[PDB]
Amino acid sequence: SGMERIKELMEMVKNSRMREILTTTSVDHMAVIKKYTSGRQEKNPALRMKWMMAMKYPISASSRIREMIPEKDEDGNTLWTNTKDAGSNRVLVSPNAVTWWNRAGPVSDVVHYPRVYKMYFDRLERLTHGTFGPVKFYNQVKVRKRVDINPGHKDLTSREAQEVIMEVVFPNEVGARTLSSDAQLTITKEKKEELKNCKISPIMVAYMLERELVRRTRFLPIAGATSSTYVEVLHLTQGTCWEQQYTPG
Amino acid sequence: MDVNPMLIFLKVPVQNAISTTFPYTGDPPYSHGTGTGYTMDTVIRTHDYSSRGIWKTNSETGAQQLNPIDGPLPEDNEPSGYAQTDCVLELIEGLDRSHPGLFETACQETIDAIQQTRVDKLTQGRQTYDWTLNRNQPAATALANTIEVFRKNGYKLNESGRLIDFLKDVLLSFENDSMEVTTHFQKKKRIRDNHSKKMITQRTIGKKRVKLTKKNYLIRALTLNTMTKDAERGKLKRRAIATPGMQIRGFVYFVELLARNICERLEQSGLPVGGNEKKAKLANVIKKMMAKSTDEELSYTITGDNTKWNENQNPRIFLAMVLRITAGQPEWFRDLLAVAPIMFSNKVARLGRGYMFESKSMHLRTQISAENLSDINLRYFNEDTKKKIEKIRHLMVEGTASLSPGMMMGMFNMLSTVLGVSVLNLGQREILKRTYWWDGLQSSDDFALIINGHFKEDIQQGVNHFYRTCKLVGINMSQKKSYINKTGTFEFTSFFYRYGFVANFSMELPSFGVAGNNESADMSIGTTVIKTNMINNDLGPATAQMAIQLFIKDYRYTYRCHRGDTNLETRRTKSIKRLWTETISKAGLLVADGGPNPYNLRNLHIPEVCLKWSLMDPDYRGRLCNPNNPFVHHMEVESTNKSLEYDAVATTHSWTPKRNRSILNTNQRGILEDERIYQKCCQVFEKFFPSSTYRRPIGMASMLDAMLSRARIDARIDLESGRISSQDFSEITNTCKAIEALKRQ
Amino acid sequence: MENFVRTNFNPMILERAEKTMKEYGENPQNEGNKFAAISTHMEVCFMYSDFHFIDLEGNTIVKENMLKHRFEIIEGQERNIAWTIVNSICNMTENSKPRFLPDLYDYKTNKFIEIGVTRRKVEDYYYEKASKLKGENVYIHIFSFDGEEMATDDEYILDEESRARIKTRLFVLRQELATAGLWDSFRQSEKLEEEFSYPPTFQRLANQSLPPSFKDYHQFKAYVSSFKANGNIEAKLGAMSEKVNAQIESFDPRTIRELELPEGKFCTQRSKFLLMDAMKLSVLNPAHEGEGIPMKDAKACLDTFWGWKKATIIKKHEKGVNTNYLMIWEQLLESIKEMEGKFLNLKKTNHLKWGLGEGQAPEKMDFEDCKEVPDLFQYKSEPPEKRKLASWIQSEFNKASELTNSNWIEFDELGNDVAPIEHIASRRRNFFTAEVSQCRASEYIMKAVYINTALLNSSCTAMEEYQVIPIITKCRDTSGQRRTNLYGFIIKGRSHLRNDTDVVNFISLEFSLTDPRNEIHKWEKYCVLEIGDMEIRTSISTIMKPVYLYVRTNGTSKIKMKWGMEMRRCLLQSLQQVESMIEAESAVKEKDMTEPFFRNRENDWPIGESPQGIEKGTIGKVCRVLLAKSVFNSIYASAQLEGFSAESRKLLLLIQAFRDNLDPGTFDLKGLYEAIEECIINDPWVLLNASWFNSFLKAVQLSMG
RNA sequence: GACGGACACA
RNA sequence: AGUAGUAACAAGAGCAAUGUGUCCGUCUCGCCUCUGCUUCUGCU
Ligand SMILES: O=C(O)c1cn(CC2(n3ccc4cccnc43)CCCC2)cc(O)c1=O
Ligand SMILES: [Mg+2]
Ligand SMILES: [Mg+2]
Ligand SMILES: [Mg+2]
Ligand SMILES: [Mg+2]
Ligand SMILES: [Mg+2]
Ligand SMILES: [Mg+2]
Repeated sequence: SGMERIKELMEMVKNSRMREILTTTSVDHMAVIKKYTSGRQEKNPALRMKWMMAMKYPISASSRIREMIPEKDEDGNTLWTNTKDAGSNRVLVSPNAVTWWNRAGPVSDVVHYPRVYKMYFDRLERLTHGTFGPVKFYNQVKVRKRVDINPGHKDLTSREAQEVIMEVVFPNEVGARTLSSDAQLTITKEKKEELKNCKISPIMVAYMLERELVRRTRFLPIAGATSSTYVEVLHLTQGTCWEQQYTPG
Repeated sequence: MDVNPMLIFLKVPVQNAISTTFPYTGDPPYSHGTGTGYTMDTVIRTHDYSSRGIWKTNSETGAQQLNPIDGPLPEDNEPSGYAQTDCVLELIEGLDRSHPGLFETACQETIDAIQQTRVDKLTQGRQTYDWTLNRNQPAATALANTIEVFRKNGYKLNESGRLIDFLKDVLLSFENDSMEVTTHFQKKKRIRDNHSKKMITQRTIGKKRVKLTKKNYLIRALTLNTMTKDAERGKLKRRAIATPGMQIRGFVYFVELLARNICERLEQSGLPVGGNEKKAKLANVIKKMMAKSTDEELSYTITGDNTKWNENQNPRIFLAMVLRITAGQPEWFRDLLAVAPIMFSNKVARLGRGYMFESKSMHLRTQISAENLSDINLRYFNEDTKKKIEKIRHLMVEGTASLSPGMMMGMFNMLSTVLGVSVLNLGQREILKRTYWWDGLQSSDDFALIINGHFKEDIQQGVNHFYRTCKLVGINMSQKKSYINKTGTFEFTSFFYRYGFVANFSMELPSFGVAGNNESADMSIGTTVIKTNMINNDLGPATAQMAIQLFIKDYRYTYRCHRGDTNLETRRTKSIKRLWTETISKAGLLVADGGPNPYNLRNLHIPEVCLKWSLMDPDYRGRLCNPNNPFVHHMEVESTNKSLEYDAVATTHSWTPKRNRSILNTNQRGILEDERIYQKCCQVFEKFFPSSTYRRPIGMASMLDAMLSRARIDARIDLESGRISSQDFSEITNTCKAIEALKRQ
Repeated sequence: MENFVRTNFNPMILERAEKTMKEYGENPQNEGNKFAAISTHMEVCFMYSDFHFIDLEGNTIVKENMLKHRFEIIEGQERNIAWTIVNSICNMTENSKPRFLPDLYDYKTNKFIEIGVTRRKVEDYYYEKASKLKGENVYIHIFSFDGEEMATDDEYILDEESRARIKTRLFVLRQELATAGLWDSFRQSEKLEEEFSYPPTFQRLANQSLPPSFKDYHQFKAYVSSFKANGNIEAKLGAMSEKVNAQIESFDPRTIRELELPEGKFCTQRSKFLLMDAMKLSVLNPAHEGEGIPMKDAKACLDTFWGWKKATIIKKHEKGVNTNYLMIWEQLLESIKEMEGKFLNLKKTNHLKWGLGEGQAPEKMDFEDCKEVPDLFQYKSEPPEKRKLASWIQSEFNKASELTNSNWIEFDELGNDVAPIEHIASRRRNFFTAEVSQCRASEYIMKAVYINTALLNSSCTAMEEYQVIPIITKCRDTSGQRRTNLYGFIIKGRSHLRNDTDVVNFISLEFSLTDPRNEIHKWEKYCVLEIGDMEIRTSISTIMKPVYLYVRTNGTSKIKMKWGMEMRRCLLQSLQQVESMIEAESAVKEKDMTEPFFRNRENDWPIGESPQGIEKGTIGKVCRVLLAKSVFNSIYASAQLEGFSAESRKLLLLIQAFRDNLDPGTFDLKGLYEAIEECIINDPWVLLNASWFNSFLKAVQLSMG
């Protein structure tokens, strides 16, 4: 509970080049040297995926796959191979190993997809219980205006919600700022209660909280209702010459 | 019957079928080989449109510098760079008078952003000219190399972490008489290819230490590197673009931030707005200029473009503009913003890769770089390049050409926009006080100009007044690309207005298809592109359903994930067939697992795992969204909550493809080691500061001091709360003492 | 001063003081008395916290040497590090954050301590610092050089021994600030700008960045700062020559000329595969072993032909070695006869090396190892030679717009329709599929997709080999039966592609029934062999036609292969246009116009020119014509087409503004014609589009007669 | 916040 | 020869993808060349 990382830091400061980096680079300069790179960079990822999936092992994954997925399939397909390097902890994976996991891997009782992506399930519940009217044909007069694509929380702005997120997920990292609104205090209290003993990683919890609390706005051509439940089905309810009558669930 | 598609324009108006004029299903033009010819072309053209100006020899670099400002007024309609300082100052003063408080507000916002901007803002760039390598690098790599050379030569103000202190270091670094930099050198080795049995040159990239003299360092700090713009549509011929180094980018950032704050509050600026907001702005200026009219008043729109916009802008005019906009501001702020026009006035353009040369008698080719092109005898160049070399020889310094006039492609977009908007602002009827008046919108060189008047001769006089004023400030309207008609239809940057903006779907054609990230991300990208184009680009519902079908076909080919009941056979048909057979509810299987396409028009906004979730088998759902997902990355659990890892959320189709950074016959381990050591240091930092990937941590203390302070306070809090014993606490504090002792030694 | 501070203080205190001053952005010279004050404050903060421990029970031990300190020192830490400490302490308990950074935290009392040091009065400095810290749960403690303390309400949480030691230290420091002379200023300093100057090299650069009537940067800044305009623009416009004008020329398309098309030899065919002249060898409902694998499909399609004879050259490639092409066909045939495994790799023979350009590049060397070569000349950069428009490309475009008997695009299935708009879209989409899927341009789409896919997979997986790649399409017939078609073969060359534009050379060998000797300028790059005879049964009389093989070296790159694989997006560009026309009438009639557009046969759209004049066709013919236009934009993509489409769009818009009665004008119509005709060089599709524009212009002028 | 893609102008 | 088109490829460093702006998606690992790893390409 804190001794592992300090022993690792001692092992790194034993190296002189690592010590020179860690003592001469400040926290501000770590944002620079984190994005440092020196090799040539590969462009055109769509073309590269077109010819890479004709290969046998386009996927790279951790060495832990060697304990989790068998080397060969029942059909005879080799599911993974060791990398070209001499002593890396990495493998090259066939897409048959992804298919092997999805048909015969270990079945977990708990999954985290409906909690984390609850906003999309709410969109789906509004669509599944939606009511369609008739389509009327006439000339649609669309005014380009700023509407909400994500309503956020009613009591917060986007910046207030971002401060709420930093308080809920990373409370020792917020620095000098304080939650200057009782809405921020109540929503921070509620979300800190909801997320006790969370197995989900903190960056995923932060993005989940961004999808819940933060309002996003966009400039869109709008013919009718400008509410956020109607902006998400804008492709469905309006076109150039037609209007689909729709009430969300 | 010989079929002619253009005869559909006999019935359908041109804007309503404008997609049939954009051939965007074919490959765009790419250049081959070097961009040195286009660089010399731009340098020749820039010095030719300014040729009646004053020549000077720069005392600090030795370069020949052409000054066309306040030169002779033009006598023809050719492109001129003879901008008059007083006419620019009158236009900027009139723009200030028409918008009271605009310059003060924008300058104070720029002042508030200067004091808060960190150095790593300069890592927003793409391929930067790296002066330490004399070569292009990514922006963070070039910034890190510049900061390391600055700290090795005693320039340590940038250790505060603010961008303005780095800029002070940049300006102070020009007093150095001998800069010592780390360069790359190659050792060459002749070996045999074991496969092809052929003697090839093997290359190993090392690190060397070289000295730059004061003049050579100053020439490199003022260098813009150049290359050809690839995949550009709508042109027969190519042109060069430019990339500046890190000594210029920080100043250009603050100048463009001031100009963005001005442009954001001007009704006649088309920047920084874009997309639907730019269309709303153009529609508002059309509706306003067609309201303000009597029954006896004509309205005419110029669909306008300018000839050689970046080559006729001048850094001295930008200097006068920045000093006028900041009049009444603190002199540190005025002097800081004046640096980027002064640097562009003394800029040199790096000529590029050189040319390829060929011996027919020895059957060899060799690239001769831009450093070595000056020592090549003239008779070996071809005819056009011999002409270009001859009229460039007095400009050539150290593999670069001097280029005092011009701003190069897109270096000061918002400031040249402000100049054009000042000319558009001149035509208010209360100020102009004649029979004509004008209005419109400008973004970069593109403009719409609405001229109103009582007679057509008033329209001609207004067009002449606008055109000659633009000529006075170095703006040359393209006569062969501009046209005029009555207000009601125009074009602006491939937005076609015909009593309203029409759709141009063909421009969105290169975005349809499989994106090549992984199976899951590409599924979301494809359905979102179809949804966005239904909303914005008037993609009809039948064509949207066909877009869904074509995307699913291309997707099932690419990841070889055809349906489980297919007669096809790929490398993974047997495993997908096994999954298909034992699955009870096959409608819950994802498309990457051989399942059906669930998408129609109504559910394009719902992701694929959520849309199929209620139809999944429990075993398939437990496998697919297994939190022990071996294909995705797992964060370690921190110290405020073999080893503990967090549960995964993403499905097993969120794998990462393998990467290939390798260069032919090249060993780059000696330069790829630094990136790996950096990534190890930044990985050990995030074990102490878990929000470091979410939000960038700030601080002037070193990484080690921060990690030791966090370790000590974490151990004390965990001891005070009963998570660790006193033995663990004393162990951690003695470990921090040992790390401090190793730091001192 | 500073050496006073460096002599009277410790190393650690001085280091933390200098680090604090460096963090705020000053030095121990510009504020030296403040450096002494910072070192004094740091010394007092350390003397508050030295030797103060808390036991394993919960009570303090004031030691003098496994115990934990009583105080967390927040002073002297970096600001973000200090706020990390303060947030961690405030979240261990539930106490409120202080709005300012304190100096200490006491773990025994659990209180944030603020240490002050003053030279005025302890009472008034205490009142002023409590005015600063109003409304917090802090604990202030003020020392002075008088030797006096004042805490919060005199409820002291530090013992009298260490407080006496701190007072003794401050009294001694006062009595040492007088034994040198530096004291009366220290009592008067209680409680900043932004500099940015030019160093002299950059100041000399700034003096050379001016308008040429100025010599110093500050003189020009003083000129700009005091500028008042006085009609400078009006005076310069009066003095500017009146040849500078944007004189408007009235645009009337009845008086404008046609585009000049270039002269020279005829344009030749440059598609990567044969189009209208292509011949299929098909298998109906394929069920052979290895079905689906391309070379097994190719052998099954080659088995359907039984009329092979000895191949003879009947039309030479005038620049090539044509016997090499004949030998390449003989080698390919014999190797298909005896192939093992899944893929066929050809032995690199001399004729096959010639056809694939092996060893044609000069060997790349470094210029260090090349300076003494006496004949190193630069690579040439010649423009393309002009070509005349030939009539074959219009025939190709007529055939591409036509319906075939086979279904060429197999669309994948959709999700079920629930919304009424999805039922309407399905109704319209079935008409679109009934027009688009049987078009010849759809066959060209599927041919290009298959060829570019196979060439890209072979170029990346078999880079050293000479792979044989069958030209395969698959269709369904009228009765829904599957059919697999072979059009010939491609022999790929070496493919070590590093740049985006890097060419892989290949050889195409394509079956045809078209005699090349009847239109020979179309076939300039080809060597056509006669390889067989085939019985063709018509309604006139069945005959024996010769089967020809069109052989040529061609080359492609990865960007061309990428855009050839994406050619099904051509189907979008057509149908979105067609649907938008159906939508526009649907907005007027207030009902769905899909079924009256596709059922009421009327010939309602100009798409053609016969000798009788402008020809009209249905909305389905318009679908197929726009599809063939997109397909031919993809097959014959070039920079000439980009430049031509861009610059002739302006002329189309000027014609449209004339017909809208919007009174259009130009400033330089001749220069626009030169920009359009600069792009019409030798590409047959660009030449056909320039001809099509001339025909549209003539039709517009005739509609104004 | 980081990485990627598409478009537009320079 | 052929691709192509203002200069290249036709193997032997890919040392040549900017600025500004809009829209959209994703989320911390991988990458390494004498070799060390794989021989792959099937769109009814
Ligand atoms: O900043 C603090 O924590 C702090 C600062 N002082 C003011 C002084 N000081 C110390 C660092 C510093 C930085 C900027 C301005 N004044 C600063 C201390 C001596 C000279 C002035 C007094 C306290 O009692 C504090 O607790
Ligand atoms: Mg222009
Ligand atoms: Mg333009
Ligand atoms: Mg303090
Ligand atoms: Mg204090
Ligand atoms: Mg992009
Ligand atoms: Mg040639």
